[PDB]
Amino acid sequence: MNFNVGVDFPSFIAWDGTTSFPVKIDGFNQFGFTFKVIEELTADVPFNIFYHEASEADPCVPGPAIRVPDVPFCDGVATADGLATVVIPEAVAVDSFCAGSVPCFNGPWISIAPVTVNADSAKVQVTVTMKGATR
Amino acid sequence: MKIADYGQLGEYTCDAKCDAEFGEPGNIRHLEGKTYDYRGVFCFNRKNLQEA
Repeated sequence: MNFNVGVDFPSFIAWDGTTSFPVKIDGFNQFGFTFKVIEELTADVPFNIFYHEASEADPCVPGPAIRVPDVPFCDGVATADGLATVVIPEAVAVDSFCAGSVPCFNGPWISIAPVTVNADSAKVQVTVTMKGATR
Repeated sequence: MKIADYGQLGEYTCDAKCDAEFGEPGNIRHLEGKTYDYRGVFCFNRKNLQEA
């Protein structure tokens, strides 16, 4: 009777309106984000993407946050400052969800947090999905 | 000729990046040397050399 998918496509919380939780992508070879809003916004809310590096003291503890660099495509343009960001537009509705991801991995951990902390930033929930274990 | 170094060119990069990076080229050098001179002299006396 069971059709469990949590064994093949686990999910973890990355932002919940109060705290950002580093997520681990070392054991997986694909992943993506997922944005949902729980109440009407006042304006667009931008997010900054970070990655962490293994700490020197402990081989299994995230280090300090490092900004993720941009990666322009063939027919396209780069970001104003060469970094990567995602902005949630004001047109979004409470009953919709949005998906996005970065083209490259960089560090073994990943994270996301708003550019500023305010009332609007608390209305968004961010989740990270994996797509397969390699170990 | 002396081949001091070979350098490294390639690297592992993401698939999204359509470009490629520039490495560090090798380093060739030229050298040279010399030769040296060994010299001496000795003298005799004809009468003694003939009579000995």
